[PDB]
Parts: sequence; structure tokens; C-alpha cells
Amino acid sequence: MNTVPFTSAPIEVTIGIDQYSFNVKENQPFHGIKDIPIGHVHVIHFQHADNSSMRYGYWFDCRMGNFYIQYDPKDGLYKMMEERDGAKFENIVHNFKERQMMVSYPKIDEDDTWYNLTEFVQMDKIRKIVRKDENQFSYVDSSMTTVQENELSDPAHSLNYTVINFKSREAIRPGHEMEDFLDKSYYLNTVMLQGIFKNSSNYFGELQFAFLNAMFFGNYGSSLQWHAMIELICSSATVPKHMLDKLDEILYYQIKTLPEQYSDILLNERVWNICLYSSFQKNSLHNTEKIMENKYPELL
Amino acid sequence: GAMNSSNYAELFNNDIKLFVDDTNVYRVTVHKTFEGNVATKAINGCIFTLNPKTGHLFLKIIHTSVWAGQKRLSQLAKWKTAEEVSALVRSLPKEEQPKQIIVTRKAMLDPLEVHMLDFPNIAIRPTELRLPFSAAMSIDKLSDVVMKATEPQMVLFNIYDDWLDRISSYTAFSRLTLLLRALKTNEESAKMILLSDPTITIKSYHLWPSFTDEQWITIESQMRDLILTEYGRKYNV
Ligand SMILES: CCOC(=O)[C@H]1CCCN(S(C)(=O)=O)C1
Repeated sequence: MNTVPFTSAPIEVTIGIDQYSFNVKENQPFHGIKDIPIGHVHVIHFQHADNSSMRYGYWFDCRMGNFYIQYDPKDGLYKMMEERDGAKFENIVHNFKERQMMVSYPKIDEDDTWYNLTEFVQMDKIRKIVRKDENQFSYVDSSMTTVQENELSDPAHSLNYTVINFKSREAIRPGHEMEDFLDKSYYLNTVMLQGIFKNSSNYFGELQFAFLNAMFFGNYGSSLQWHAMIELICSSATVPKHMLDKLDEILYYQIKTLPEQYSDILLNERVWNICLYSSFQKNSLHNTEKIMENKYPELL
Repeated sequence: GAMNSSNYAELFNNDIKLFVDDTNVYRVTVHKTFEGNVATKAINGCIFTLNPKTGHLFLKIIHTSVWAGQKRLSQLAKWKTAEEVSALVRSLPKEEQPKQIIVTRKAMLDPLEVHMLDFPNIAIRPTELRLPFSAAMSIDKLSDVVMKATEPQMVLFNIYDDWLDRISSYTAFSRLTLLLRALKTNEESAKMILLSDPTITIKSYHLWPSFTDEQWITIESQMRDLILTEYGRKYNV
């Protein structure tokens, strides 16, 4: 179990750690979070009490170093930092654990939600999508744009997600125009799986990262990517049996963890009514379909 | 964007453009089988690709043979239309390729866009107008060449005959549409009008009779009357 301590909490903010959150008052005694499970990526995120504009957050992994949060009053946000000094670190964290100034990452033991949402997500790939290499952790917020969006403006603050475009040359083999556009198997399996992602786990990982950035930060370009990558599999007649099974589990938990009052903006009607009821794989997503009908039949 | 009454005069500027109509590409005759079931038998179709400014018609003949052994023919007809339109463009010299292509049925947007991925500077557009190009097969010479063809075949026409010698594009297009609209609403009568007077003839290299200008006004009037009526006959007013 590891710890993300805080130098202080100068402004009133709601802090999130993975799917958990808690309100901190202006200048409340508060030196961070403890008991964070090792072996998963995490994200710790922020929504100021004054300006609900700009949710922002840091993806990180406790194995890749010691990371703490001091507020920056010039830039006006909680920043993630990384010390070297192991010994200064262990002993200062120990001080706060002693005065009990940290909240406990509150994991119920029966619960595998986080594992399920982040099964295939690895910090190595996150850092390729969010380019900023002097830091072991990755900053994301509400308004960052994707590589594909800037095609249609600041590249440093982009999310360099894999570009998917159904009406593109990459996706459509000359001479198979109609075949490749109504059965994307070629695009999924050869171009993307064999070509760009190499295996389904890097694919699924980008999928899972996109959705999490949509949900936590309401990043619109992320929700587009999540939806595109779902659509490409469901519109593929030929998908390995194991991908179809894993995808059903994956989506199931993403739909499970979505806030019920957020479904109007983060869920795309066309994509889901197609994946669930028209696409090749309309029969292959039993758990995902079952929960979407019991929880969001309005959309359908 | 979409094409409608408001941006109506763009068709006649100097940017090359083509209308594509696909109604008559997949044509069937629904019959009864010996067992008392129903089957379709296909007959020849055409893609009606037309330059509304010059009146050049690229009449691509779709021969029944193209459907042999295929499923979901109504759906394939749209992709086959897109494939033939894209090859026509490829065959044209660059200075002749259209900058725009207007499909008369919105179902053709995606098939063409995909077949035209190599032509990003050509804009594919739909339209809000209810144009009557379906009636193109009521033009005898056009029906004739289609039904007689024995293999795939492109056949070039000018749908305006010689009109442009005396009238503007704008006006030529309004006569074409007024003629097709009448042929669509009541073919028999429309044709009776065009060929009542045996003294007016159809030159062998034309599609429509050789009317003088005065005759064309008389003829145009009579077509408008027909179109109004069949709207009464149909709606009781
Ligand atoms: C009283 C304010 O506390 C702090 O500033 C410490 C808690 C964060 C951890 N560090 S460290 C590891 O020494 O860089 C500083």
C-alpha cells in the first residue's frame, strides 16, 4: 500500500481518487491519501469549490516513484510533484500517518471495480497519449483536445489518441469500398490490431483510458475515442472470440460506474443502439446489453 | 452543404458540377412463381449523371448481368452507382473533373464519399429538392438505348438538344425539369402534348421535338396546366 501526501489544502476543493471523492474545506488540516493499492494505475483529480469549470487530474503509478501534491498559488492548481529523497519522504509521510492527517483509500474487499475499469491500462501507454516526459505522472483536464480534433490547436496539450476514421483511406481497401465499409474487420484486425496496437490488450487499454478521461474530466474528445473504438469492433463481422467476451465485461463495468445523471452527454445514442441492436455483434454483449436496458432504457 | 431553392443559381456558375440520380439503376418486375409466391426479375437500368450547366448527360447503362448471384440488391445498387460515378471521374481529364457532385437521394452520400476518398477536393452534396429525374426513362430514345443494351455501356447525350443556342442554362434546366415533372405525374398526357402535331419532329441527333420558341411557350404552358391538374385530380381542389 502506498501514499500520495499533500503539502497542505489552501483552497476549497473536492478531491477524487479513482472512483472515490471527498470534500475538503479551505485550509482544513489535510496531508493527503494513504493505503492506495499497488499494482494499478490511479488518477487523483480535482474540482474547485469556486470554479466548477476545469476538472483536472493526474494519472500515476506508485511503483514509478514517490509523488506528492502541493498547491501552486501562481498557477492556481493542486500540482503533482515527485521527490528523489526517499528517506525525507518515508519519514515525513510517517509523521502525518502518526498525526492521522490522511484519508484512507477506502477499498471494499469484495469490490473489483477499479481493477475492472483499468485491467489493460498501463502507465507506459498513458505517457505516449499524454506527452510530457520530464514527469512520471500524466496531467489531463476537461478542455484538452485530441490529435484528431486539431486536424478538424496546441499540440503539447493534446491527447495523442490513435486516429480512427471510418471514411478514410486507412480504413477502406481500394477495390473493397463497400465491403470494408459495412464490415470493418479488415480495419480492426489488420490495420489496428495487427498493425498499430499489436495486440488486443493495448487496444483495450486505450479504450479504457478514453472512457475514464471522459467520465472523470468530461473530456469530450475522450468520449469520442471511447465510442469510436467500441463502434469499430461491433461493426466488425470477424472478431476473436476472446475479445468479444472481454469487451462485454469491459463495457459492463464502464456502464456500471457511470453517474446516472451524466448519461445524457457521455453516451452516444447512435453508437449504442447500433452496437447493441444492429451491428454484427448485437448478440455478443449480453452483460453490457442487460445492464444498459435495466438502467438506461430511455436512450434506447 | 445541402442544395435548395435558396442557393438555386449556384448550379449555373462556372464551377463544374454533376447531379447523380440512382432511381433507375436497379429496376424490377415483380411476378408470381408457379408455386404462387412472388419473385423479382431485373431489367436494365441507368445512372443519370448530368451537368446542369452544359446539359451533358453521362448515361451509364447498368446491365442486368451485374446483379447475378448478388444479395441485398437495393443496397448494392447504391455502391455500384458510387463505383461507376468514381470511374467516370477518373476517366475525365483533371480540367474536366467536377468540383461538386450533388446526389438526388441522401442514401448515396456515404457510398460516393467512400468511393471518392481519392478526390478530397470534390464536395459531395445532398439536396432538399424533389427533382424529377426518375422520369428520365420516359424519354423514349433513353429508354430505348437502355432496354436494348446487351453488355455494360456508357452513352453520351446532351439533354438540352440545341436549346443553349437560344436560351440560358438557367432557362434550359427549368424546361427540362418542367418536362420531366409532367412526364412523372401523367406520362400519357405529357407525351400526347409533346407529339400531338405530326408536323414537329425530333431530329435524329436530339431527344425532344424541334419546337420554335413560340411553340415552346405553348408547350410549357400546357405542361404547367397538366402538373397543376394532376395535383387537383390527386388532391381534389
Ligand atoms: C508540512 C508540509 O509538508 C510537506 O511539505 C511534506 C509532505 C509532502 C512530502 N514532502 S517531501 C516527501 O519531503 O517532498 C513534503
